[PDB]
Amino acid sequence: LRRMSDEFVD
Amino acid sequence: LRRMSDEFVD
Amino acid sequence: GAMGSMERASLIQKAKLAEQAERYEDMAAFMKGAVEKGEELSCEERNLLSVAYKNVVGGQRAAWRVLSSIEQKSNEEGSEEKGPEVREYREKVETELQGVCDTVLGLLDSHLIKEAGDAESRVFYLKMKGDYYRYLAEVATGDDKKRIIDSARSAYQEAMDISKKEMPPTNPIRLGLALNFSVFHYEIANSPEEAISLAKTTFDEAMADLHTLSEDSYKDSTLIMQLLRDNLTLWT
Amino acid sequence: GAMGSMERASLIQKAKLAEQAERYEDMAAFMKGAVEKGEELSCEERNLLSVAYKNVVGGQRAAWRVLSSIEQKSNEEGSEEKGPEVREYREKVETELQGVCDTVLGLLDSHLIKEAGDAESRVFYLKMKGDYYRYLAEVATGDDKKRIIDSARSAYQEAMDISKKEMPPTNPIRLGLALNFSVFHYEIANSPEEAISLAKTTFDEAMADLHTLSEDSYKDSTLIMQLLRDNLTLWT
Ligand SMILES: [Ca+2]
Ligand SMILES: [Ca+2]
Ligand SMILES: [Ca+2]
Ligand SMILES: [Ca+2]
Ligand SMILES: [Ca+2]
Ligand SMILES: [Ca+2]
Ligand SMILES: [Ca+2]
Ligand SMILES: [Ca+2]
Ligand SMILES: [Ca+2]
Ligand SMILES: [Ca+2]
Ligand SMILES: [Cl-]
Ligand SMILES: [Cl-]
Repeated sequence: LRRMSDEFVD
Repeated sequence: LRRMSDEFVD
Repeated sequence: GAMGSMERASLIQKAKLAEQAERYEDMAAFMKGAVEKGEELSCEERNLLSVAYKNVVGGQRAAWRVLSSIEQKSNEEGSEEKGPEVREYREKVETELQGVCDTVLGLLDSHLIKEAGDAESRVFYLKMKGDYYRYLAEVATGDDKKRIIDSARSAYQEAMDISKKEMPPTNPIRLGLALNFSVFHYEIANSPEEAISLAKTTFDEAMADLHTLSEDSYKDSTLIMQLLRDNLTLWT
Repeated sequence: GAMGSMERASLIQKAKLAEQAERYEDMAAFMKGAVEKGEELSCEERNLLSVAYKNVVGGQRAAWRVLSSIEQKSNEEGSEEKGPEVREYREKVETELQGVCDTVLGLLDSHLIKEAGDAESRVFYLKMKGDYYRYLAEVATGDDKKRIIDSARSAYQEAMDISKKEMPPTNPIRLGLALNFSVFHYEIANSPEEAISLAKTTFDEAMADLHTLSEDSYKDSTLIMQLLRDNLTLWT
C-alpha cells in the first residue's frame, strides 16, 4: 500500500 | 438502497 | 470555444486520459470540444461523451440531494432559524447542475440528433435527451415543471419506439433506455405501476432472446437485466 | 475576491455545508474568502481550511500520478510515438496543482503565519507551509527543485522546534507534523534513515505520554500513532 500522511481532523 | 439507473459502457 | 484550436483526435485522446485520471470535468470539456468540431460521433466517442457528463452531473445531483435534505429539515416545526445560507448554497449547486444539463441538451440539439440516422446513434441521443430533462425535472418546482417532465417523456418515448422497431430486446442501449424510462415513471411521473410493468416486460423479453447471443454479449445484456431486477425487488 | 460581499459567518456556514456535500472546491473557495476577511482563524476554522485544500490538492496529485505514469511508459524503448498529448495534459494538471499550492502558500504568507502567536496555530500553519511546498516538490524537475525542497524543510523544522518546546508528545498536531516530515524525508529528501528515526522516536515518545490522556484524547493520539506504525512497517 501507499505510505500514509496526516489525515487528522479535530 | 437507492434505485438503479443505467451505468452501461460499451 | 476554448477547445477550438485543438485537433479532434487530440481531444478524444485527452478525454480517455482524463477518464483514467478520474478528471471528469476535463473529460466533459474535451468531449464538448470534439462534438463542436461538427462531425458525427463513433460508438466509442458517444460512450465517452455520456460517461463524462454522467459523472459530472452525478456529483452535482448527489450534492443537491444532501443540501435539499438539510434545507427540508430547516423548514420543520421547532427548527431554529439559521438564515438564508442553506437555500442560497442549494440554489448555487442547482444552477450549476441546470447549466450542465442545458449544455448537454444544447449539444444534442446542435446538431447531434438531427444528423443521427442509424438506430444505434439516434436511440442513444434521444435516451440522453430524456435523461438530462429528467435531471432537470428532479430539481424543478415552478411553472415549467410539467413542460420539463413532458420533454423527458417525449424523448424517451421516441427512443423506445425506434428501439422496439430496429433493435433486438437484448441490445444494451435498448435495455438501458427502458431501465431509465422506468425510473422516470417511478420517480418523476408518479406512475409506479407503469414503471413496474415496463421493467418486467423488458426483462422478460430480453430473457427470451439471450439464446441468440455470444458469451460476451450475454454478459453485457445480463448486467443490465440485473439492474432491472434490482429495481423490481425494491419496488415490489 | 468573489467572496468579498459575503459575511464571514456565512462563508464558514457554507464551508461546512460544502463539506457535507463533498463539494471541496466550493469549500476551499469559501474558506479562502473567510481568510481574506483578515481576522485570525479559530481551531475549527483552521481545520476547515486544511480539509478543503487537502481534498482539492489530493485529487490533483492522484490525477498527476496517473498521467505521469502513462507519460513515463510512453518514453520507454519500443513504445509507439503518440504525439504531445500526454505531456500536454500532464502539464495542464500540474499547472493547476501548482496554482492551488501557490494559493494556499499565499494565504499563509498574507497574513496567517505572521499573526499566529499561540503554539497551536503557529505550528498548524507552518506544517501547512511545509506540506504545500512538499506537494510542489513532488512535481518539480527544474532549477528551483532544490529551493522548493529547502523551503519545505525549513517550514517543517521551525514547526518541529516550536512543537517540541510548547506541546505534549501526544498532541495530534505535533504527531501529524512529525508524520508528514517523516514522509518528506523518505519521499522527497532521499533520507529514509532520517524518516525511520523520526517516526520511531515520535511513536515512542507519544506512547510514554498516553497515560496522561482522557479516553477521547487517547483515541485521537493513537489514531495518528497507528499511521506512524503503518509507515514504519512499510519502510522496514
Ligand atoms: Ca476552430
Ligand atoms: Ca483538424
Ligand atoms: Ca432554482
Ligand atoms: Ca448521419
Ligand atoms: Ca437492427
Ligand atoms: Ca469586502
Ligand atoms: Ca461583516
Ligand atoms: Ca510544468
Ligand atoms: Ca495573534
Ligand atoms: Ca503547551
Ligand atoms: Cl452560495
Ligand atoms: Cl491539455
